[PDB]
This record gives sequence, C-alpha cells and structure tokens, in this order.
Amino acid sequence: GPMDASVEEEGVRRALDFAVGEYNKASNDMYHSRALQVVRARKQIVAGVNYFLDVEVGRTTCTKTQPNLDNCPFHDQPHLKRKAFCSFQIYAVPWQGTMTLSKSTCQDA
Amino acid sequence: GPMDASVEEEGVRRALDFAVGEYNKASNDMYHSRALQVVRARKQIVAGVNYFLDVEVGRTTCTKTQPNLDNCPFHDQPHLKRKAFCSFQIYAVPWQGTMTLSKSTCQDA
Repeated sequence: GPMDASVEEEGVRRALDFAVGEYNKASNDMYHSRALQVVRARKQIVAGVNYFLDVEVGRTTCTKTQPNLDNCPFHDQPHLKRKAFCSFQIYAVPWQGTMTLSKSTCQDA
Repeated sequence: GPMDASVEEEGVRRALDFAVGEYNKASNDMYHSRALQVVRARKQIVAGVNYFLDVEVGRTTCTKTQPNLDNCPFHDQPHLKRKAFCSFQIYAVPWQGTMTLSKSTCQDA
C-alpha cells in the first residue's frame, strides 16, 4: 500500500493544510486549532473506474423478503405504482473487487 | 470525460446491479424496485492520490475570525488546552486541482 512522503513536498503540505482547514470548519470550536506535530505522512496513487448510469427504476409487487426478484412484475394500480429516473455514480476499484455509490439522485416520472 | 459503455459489459452490469441494490437498501419501501430501462451508461477511468496523515493537532488562543493563524500560540491553561491525534485521508485529483477529505478521526491526547 502507501509509502512515506516528506511534509516538505508540495502535495503533502497542500493536503495537510486542507485537512486541518476541514477539521477546523467542522468543529464547533470558536478557537482555531493547528498541527502540533505530523506523526506520519504516506501517499498512494489509486486508479478506479467511475460508472455513470441513467436508469428508470420501477416499483415491483414482490417484497424485499421473498424469492426471484429480478423479473417480478411492476405495480399497475393507481396509487401503488411508482417510477423514477435515477442517476447513479459508482466508483469501482477492480483489483480490490469493491464498488461504492458516490452519487445517487432520482426524480419521479 | 466519460464514454458510452454497453450494459452487456460485465463491469457496467455489475455496477447497475449494485446501484439498484443500494437504492433498494436505502429505501423505506417494503417493495422491491428494479430497472425499467437503462437510459444511458458511460464510464471513465480516474486516477488520484490518497494522502494518509497522522497529525497531532492542538487548540490555539486565536479565534477563527482573526489574522495570522498559523503560528498562533497554543492554550496552556488547565481546562482550555486540547490536543488530539488525528488521522486524515485526503483524495486528490491533481489535474483537476481538487481535494476531498475521505476519512477523518481523532482521539484526545
């Protein structure tokens, strides 16, 4: 994984100032806090794949608690059916075999 | 930016099943929802740099609302001083000039 990097390095210093900026902004403290000591600084290049999916999604008549969900019929009754257009952004790191849902938003159709 | 990708492609299908999985888990709905139609599927390789910073952070006597904060003296009074060891993880995409704080946790020292 990650490897040691000098704090003198512009990237490491920029990231430190930034993190301490965010820590400060998120705090409920009226006092400014700042670094006493940097105990360790490491860094790692990462590549990944973003998928950007525009998908219409529809409500089915199966409950989440039952078998064979992936070709289950959509509701057709007046106040039961629901359809939305969703935008999903998925960040995959394939050597790791992981996926994260970075972004998710829908509008009723 | 991103480029069109067939839904037949194992990566695109895996990401779709995953997103719809998450959408379902996050919902308050007892019914299963599923894709009616995939309107678009695009994908983009991204590289970035994670910085992993272990930093002791100390409370200063300046307020957030005043000048010259970065060599301001630490509190020394009994119930005013505070010190913590923090772990920050910063995700940088340097062509874009952005940084995000992916992870942030501290323990009082």
